Amino acid sequence: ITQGLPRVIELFEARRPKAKAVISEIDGVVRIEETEEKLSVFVESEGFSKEYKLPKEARLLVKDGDYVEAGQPLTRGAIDPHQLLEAKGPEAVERYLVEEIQKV
Amino acid sequence: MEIKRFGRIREVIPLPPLTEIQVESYRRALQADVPPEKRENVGIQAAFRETFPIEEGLVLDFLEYRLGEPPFPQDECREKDLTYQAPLYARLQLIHKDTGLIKEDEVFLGHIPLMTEDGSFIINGADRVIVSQIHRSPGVYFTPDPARPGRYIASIIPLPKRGPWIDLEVEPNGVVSMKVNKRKFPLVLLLRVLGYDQETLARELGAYGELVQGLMDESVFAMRPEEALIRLFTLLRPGDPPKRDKAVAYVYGLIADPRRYDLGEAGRYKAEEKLGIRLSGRTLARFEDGEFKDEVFLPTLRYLFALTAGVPGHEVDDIDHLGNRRIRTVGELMTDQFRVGLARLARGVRERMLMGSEDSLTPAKLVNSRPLEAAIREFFSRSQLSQFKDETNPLSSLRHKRRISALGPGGLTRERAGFDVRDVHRTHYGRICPVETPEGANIGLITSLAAYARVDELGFIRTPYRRVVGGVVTDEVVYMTATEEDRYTIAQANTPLEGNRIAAERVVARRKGEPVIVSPEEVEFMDVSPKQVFSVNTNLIPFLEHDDANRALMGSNMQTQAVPLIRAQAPVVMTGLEERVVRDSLAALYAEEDGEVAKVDGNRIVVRYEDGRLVEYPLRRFYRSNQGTALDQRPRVVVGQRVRKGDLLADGPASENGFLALGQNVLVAIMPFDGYNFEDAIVISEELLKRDFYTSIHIERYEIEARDTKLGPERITRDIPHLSEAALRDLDEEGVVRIGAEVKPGDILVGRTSFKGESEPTPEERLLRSIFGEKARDVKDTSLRVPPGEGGIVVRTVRLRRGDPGVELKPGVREVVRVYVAQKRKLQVGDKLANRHGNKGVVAKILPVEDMPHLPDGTPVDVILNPLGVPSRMNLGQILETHLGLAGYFLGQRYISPIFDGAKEPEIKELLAQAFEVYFGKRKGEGFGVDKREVEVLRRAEKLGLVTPGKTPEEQLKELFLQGKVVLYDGRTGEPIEGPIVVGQMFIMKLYHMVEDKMHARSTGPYSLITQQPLGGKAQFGGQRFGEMEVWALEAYGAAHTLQEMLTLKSDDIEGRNAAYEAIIKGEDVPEPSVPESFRVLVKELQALALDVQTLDEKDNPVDIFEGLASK
Amino acid sequence: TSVYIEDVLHEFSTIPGVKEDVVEIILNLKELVVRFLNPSLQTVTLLLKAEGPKEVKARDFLPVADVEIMNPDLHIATLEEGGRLNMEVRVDRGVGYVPAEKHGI
Amino acid sequence: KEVRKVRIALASPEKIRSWSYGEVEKPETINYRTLKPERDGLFDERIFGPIKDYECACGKYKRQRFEGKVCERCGVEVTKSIVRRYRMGHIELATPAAHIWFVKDVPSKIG
Amino acid sequence: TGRGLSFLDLIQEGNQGLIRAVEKFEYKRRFKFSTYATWWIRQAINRAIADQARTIRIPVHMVETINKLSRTARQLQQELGREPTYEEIAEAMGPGWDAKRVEETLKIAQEPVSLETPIGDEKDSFYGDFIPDEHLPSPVDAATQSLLSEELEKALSKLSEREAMVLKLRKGLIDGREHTLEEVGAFFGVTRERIRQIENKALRKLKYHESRTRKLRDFLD
Amino acid sequence: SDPVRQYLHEIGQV
Amino acid sequence: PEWMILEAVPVLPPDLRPMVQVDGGRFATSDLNDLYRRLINRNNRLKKLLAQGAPEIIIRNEKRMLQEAVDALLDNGRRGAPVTNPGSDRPLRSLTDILSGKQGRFRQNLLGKRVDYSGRSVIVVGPQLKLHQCGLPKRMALELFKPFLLKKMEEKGIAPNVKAARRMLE
DNA sequence: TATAATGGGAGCTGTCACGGATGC
DNA sequence: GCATCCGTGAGTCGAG
Ligand SMILES: [Mg+2]
Ligand SMILES: [Zn+2]
Repeated sequence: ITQGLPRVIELFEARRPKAKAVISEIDGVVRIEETEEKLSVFVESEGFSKEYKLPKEARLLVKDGDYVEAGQPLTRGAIDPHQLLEAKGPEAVERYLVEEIQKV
Repeated sequence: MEIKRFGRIREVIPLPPLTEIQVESYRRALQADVPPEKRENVGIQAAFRETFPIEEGLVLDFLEYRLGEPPFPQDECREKDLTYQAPLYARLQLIHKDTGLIKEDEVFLGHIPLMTEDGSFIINGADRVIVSQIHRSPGVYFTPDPARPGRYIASIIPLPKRGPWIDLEVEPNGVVSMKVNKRKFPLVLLLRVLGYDQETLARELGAYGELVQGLMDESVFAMRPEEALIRLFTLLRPGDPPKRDKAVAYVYGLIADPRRYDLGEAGRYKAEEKLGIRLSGRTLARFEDGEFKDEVFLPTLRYLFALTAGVPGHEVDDIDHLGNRRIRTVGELMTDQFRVGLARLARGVRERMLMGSEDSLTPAKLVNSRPLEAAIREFFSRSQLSQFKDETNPLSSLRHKRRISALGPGGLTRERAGFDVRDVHRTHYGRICPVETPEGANIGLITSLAAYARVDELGFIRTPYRRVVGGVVTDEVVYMTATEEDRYTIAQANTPLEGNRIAAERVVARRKGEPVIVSPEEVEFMDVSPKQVFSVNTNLIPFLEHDDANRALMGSNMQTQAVPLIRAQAPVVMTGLEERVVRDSLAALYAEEDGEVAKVDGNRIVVRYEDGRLVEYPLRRFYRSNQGTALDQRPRVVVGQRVRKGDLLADGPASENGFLALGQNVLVAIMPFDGYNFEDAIVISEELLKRDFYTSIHIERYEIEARDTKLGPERITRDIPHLSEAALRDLDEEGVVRIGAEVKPGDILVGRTSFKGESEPTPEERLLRSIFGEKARDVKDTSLRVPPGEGGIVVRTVRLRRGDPGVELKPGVREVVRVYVAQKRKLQVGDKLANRHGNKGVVAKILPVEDMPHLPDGTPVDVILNPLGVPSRMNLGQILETHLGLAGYFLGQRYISPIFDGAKEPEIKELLAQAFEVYFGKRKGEGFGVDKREVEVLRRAEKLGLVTPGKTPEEQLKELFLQGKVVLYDGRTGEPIEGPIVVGQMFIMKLYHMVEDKMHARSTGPYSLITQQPLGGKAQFGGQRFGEMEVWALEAYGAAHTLQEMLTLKSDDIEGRNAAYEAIIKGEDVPEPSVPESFRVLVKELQALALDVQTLDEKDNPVDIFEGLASK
Repeated sequence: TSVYIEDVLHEFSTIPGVKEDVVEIILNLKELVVRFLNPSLQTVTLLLKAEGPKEVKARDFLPVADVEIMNPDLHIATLEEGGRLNMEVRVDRGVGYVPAEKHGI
Repeated sequence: KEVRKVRIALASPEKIRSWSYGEVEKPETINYRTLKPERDGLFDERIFGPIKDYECACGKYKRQRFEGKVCERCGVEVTKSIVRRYRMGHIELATPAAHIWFVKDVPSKIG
Repeated sequence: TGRGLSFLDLIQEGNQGLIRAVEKFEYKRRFKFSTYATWWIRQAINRAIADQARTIRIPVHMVETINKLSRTARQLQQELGREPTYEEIAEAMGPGWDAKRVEETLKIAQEPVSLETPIGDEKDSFYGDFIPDEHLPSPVDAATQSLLSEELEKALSKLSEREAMVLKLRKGLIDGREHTLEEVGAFFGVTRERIRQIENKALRKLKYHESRTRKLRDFLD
Repeated sequence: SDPVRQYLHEIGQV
Repeated sequence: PEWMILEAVPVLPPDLRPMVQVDGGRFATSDLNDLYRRLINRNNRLKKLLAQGAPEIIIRNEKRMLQEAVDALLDNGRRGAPVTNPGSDRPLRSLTDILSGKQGRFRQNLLGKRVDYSGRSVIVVGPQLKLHQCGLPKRMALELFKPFLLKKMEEKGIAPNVKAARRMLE
């Protein structure tokens, strides 16, 4: 049960995946806010706060109250390489692309 | 020999006529035997009735048509490069409305090609087959909207090129939109034009919760049908003046015109059954008493809203269901092109009706037949579905006639087909073969008709089943479409039966294709045979249930490629279908009635029948097929023989006593052999060539034209300049090679001289002329010689000349000469062999008989197959075939093993025991004990757990023989093979891919016009293509000089290639190349785009690669 | 090693009044077994001439001194009313297997 | 000299006319009877070059001794016929016309 | 439409005809303008169809003859139930028309076909890709020409430089053209009989060298 | 979009 | 910038758009000739309609048709309907179509070519060969090395010269 | 060269997935 | 900031 050559192409073309993972734009601590209807995740810095609203059934890669890196995945899914480039920088994208192609 | 057969299934019905999909379709289309008054409104009669009458004043009407006899028989058409066709006349009458004068006449419309008895055509002297097309049946469909999960798209689809696809959608804003010719507009407007009012729509669609409210538009009901009609016309035709009669005309032609819009009779029936309504005609609305009246739109909108709400009984449609996919056979495709040609003829008719003397106009003066002739000729000559007939062997023609394509005009485009069109649907069961399909790009797009399958009058494939009442299997058989089939619980054809009663308490059946265990009380129908699931080729694979489908695919497809052998044999393990294939293909000749044979010849067979009449059958002898394989019938009866109805009189090509004979039955050992069978290569015994096994006759046609030129006539002659008697030895007086001569590469087949071009002799020519004192002759040698690597024995010469009787050639040519050269090909290293289970390989080694592994009694094997080809490919049927062939080799008999009613292992074991009796008791009676090498091999086999310890040598040899294994001695050493090897008789075919046809090489040759690069193909003595990927190879190696040499010296550097050839013949190293010509072509073609391309040096100063020849 | 038949130009022909083609006739002639009694004898040309309804076998060859046909029951042709066969077959000494394309005799 | 770079740039109407060896005035290819190139047509030897090597259309000068000589009767230069692959012609338009490459390739450069 | 010209092309040619009709109309005749305009409009449309439709241009009278031949063959086939032979067409055309003339008229009317005409189902091949280039010499031809020049110089060195030079001037090896005896004699300063005599003796020595060494025989084809 | 439609409109003005 | 508008349309050298006589004596020709002919017919008719002072609607139609002629010549099917020869749905092959695509100039004749001294045949296992070896048929190798063979035949006595050796191998 | 004649006719079909300029 | 329309692509050699 693998993604295969379509995944390889999705990577070599730097395309934004269909079922993408939401990543944090900055560092901070995670405060989960889950209504029975809607679900959101807050990444809070010592002076800043960011809010990521996502569908209710999305799987979380993060436990509440955790310190996450800028560009760290919060949801399960394939990272948008351009979001990773903006958040974490070039070396991060190079690592990600190489490892993701090699997985296939 | 004796033919022992297995299987317990009694097939209630025989296979239907295997070419009926072609013959019956064309018969239905032409109605040539139906008297004109009795003809139906279908076929080309339908085309006539749709095109006619023709109005505007003047009126031209259609009365009837008739078809004459072919001006030439099929054979004479094949020889004279003509077309087997019948003249088409149509009785017409011109009527002036005001005058009342009626002039009637029978006009000639050209010719229509006739279908031969076997189901093919003869177009320009070549046999051709019109391949049936598969497509989405017309009608009304409801599919899920992929974007909006709760909404559905309704699609009204007419026949191809018979109207626009109309889509109805529930928009996000609530209003129901209609899309036609890619124009979205609110459906309420059209509903108003149809005469509907808000009262009727409210009482019809109000039951659905607020869905009718998206249909409520007040600005629409505020206007009468005329105002809404002009509104629609303005919405559909921007800029076109919104005239009233023009709007009525356009809307009528878009929706209600039966001569422009046409669902199928299938589309009519399907829309009737789906929407639960009735249809007066094959259109969406009608024009009655000056207004429009609805037929389809309101039922479709009602069904759409009911499906959107979720009311029961309304379901989305599977567009890959074989109840929604239909087949366009020869009749339908030919009739479509006929209708198009007729429409063009009618346009010309109206054109001539506007002009000319209005009083004196016969139908002949009005009808220009040429557009219809052109449409028909274009269809039969250059259609994607009009394919060169595959007559490699009888089965080739049969399978070709049973093909089904999704490609072609009106079908799907390449790369436009996804997984869905290519998947095998659950409804393909018994209709389309699940295994016979190409590998590669066309997979799932080209398929084959199942053996028991039939195409009904509406074009859907039907399969037969047997009625089951109260657990009793009747002999009544019912043909069903997939729609009908889904209604019933249908048991498998292998359910146990005592008499006609189901014997098992639990029965395996299908409900809507899903497998289920069910009671005999629950069984409604039952399969006719396992044979009905597969194609004809697939039904020729014994032990099919033991072969993986991916390799059964290859085994099926490759029987099409079997070459007719001079000593062809039917397989020793058959499926019970090898006789019907010979019969229905019309290859072999049979007895029309009971009678006695009067005369038997190599050329004819004369029979006296019960009527006392003397019927003479000529035998086709050494005729060249489309692929060059010899089609000759050979007589199988003798003088004075009594024959009943249907008895064999002559064996067709690749036929042995009426059984399909595609190859040889050879003795095979399954073992590696010193790497000569490595990776599917095959080792064969030279003995096979000694007795001419896998030897085949092939005939090649060569052609030459002598034409008139502005420089004088070309002429065929024995007088060819500068050639000795050694060159002209086998040439006759006229200049043609003699019948029976042996021609090798370079030999002249037909001498021919041509007047030279206007010759300005270079000064060297003048000086050498003066030195040798010989006038430069006026003509030059253009004789047709033998291509490289071809040749044989001249068997025919045909010569046609202008000014001779019955002969008229294309304008300019004086004469045409054809030379038919035959060659007898033995099997050689590089030819291709295969078995019916997908084991294909190339002959890599032909050992002398003494090197061959042999049996203890000195019998050597024929071919050594490598066992490593078995496990990964999972095609075990060849193993069981080898076992049963060993048994039938020593018992001297053949077998019939129905595919899934096969011979099981225990019965094969019984036969193998009897064979071992024949194989070993003979030895024990002749006074020979067990050999020492057999003792060593028995020790080895005892270590392998193949034989039980402590049994006698004979007992253990029998134990092995029942496993299909024997002791085998290496022919080079005398020592045995350390293990016991599987030896037995296997059926192997010689395929059309022979190395003789494929080897090719070129030093230099012809180059193309614009690119100055070598031509392509063996026939043109061309060069091999060194594509982009080969360039990448050379780049990755860093072989810069080899690459540059490919790009310049060997392809299109003119100066470079000339200088290189001169250097090599002189003995010097090749010169540094220069600029290739195709880059100059690139530069000039960019200049033609108004783009200045400049080659510069490092000083940015231009460099002229044209060497001044382009600068003024 | 060689065959000539009157009014037959090549191997792919048929003879009127004969059932087998020339290809089958040569296939049957391949099975002819000829014994040379004189050891100095290298080549022999057997002659055959038959007509009318009959089944020409290897016996029908005109006998030659120091030449014995070891299989006289070998079938050769099935001649019909009016069928006529007139052959000259050349038989040689040799070793092994030499195909026609190699000796061209 | 050795080529080191390849430049590509727009061609002015003056540049196009500097390329052209003559204006193609008639939409005619070759004579229906002589099978020779028509005058002022798409294949006119007067513009693009001799069809035969070092021979003009009428045949007055047929040898290599005349190289570059332009005939008086037929007006065809005598050089290598290979030049018929290398010599541009042109068409002088009544009204200017837009090069569609610079119109329909989005975003339009002219736009 | 459908006679070889676009709708708009026909419309513009009819516009030319309409301009002619305007400049040639006489209202005094009390005829409406349409009656006179239609004549010139049809005239211009037909002239354009006759003059532009063919890639190889044909004179207008020849096109008229070709269309007459077409109509004649079509009437003959509509009465014969088959395509007519050249002889039946020559019969129906009247006097001066033999079968050879019908054949030559049909040969002259053959239109060219596209080098981009496709071959095959999937468009992998063109019709032009099978046309060999007959004009440009092959490497074998150029090599044979070079070897011929070199062998002729090898044979011309066995002569004295004057007789070799006379042969080269008289056959065209030097400047491309062949000189008269008078010009070679005015160059070497000798009588035309003497220059022709040394030409004969040079040819004779070459004949002897060639009979002896046979080096130039194979180039005679 | 269609040049003959454009021209037929321009013709319909006079 | 004004150079993006054409005054003088260039004409391709005729050999790159041939008009050649095929085997049977008939003629085959490139589509560029028909495109150029369309262009020249429309331009000449425009020059005449101008010289005769035609109305505005007529000159407008002529100029529109002239632009579309140039467009079909340079990139057919790019704007509007593609220009087809009569009696055929096949678009004509413009210059854009000659440059770009799988079959275009770059990919078909410049990044890869058909080549001389090349052959092909069916392969076969041949396990006796050393790793650095392959089995080459005699006739294939004769044709592939033909000039070398002519030279070596001239070196020996097998032929008097190159041309005699070639005629002997024919 | 003269009755008068005054706005066309075929699309046409089961595809993804980018980039990526125009409209809310 | 976000749907939508239009142009552009979609494997190689071989015989046709
Ligand atoms: Mg006459
Ligand atoms: Zn001249």
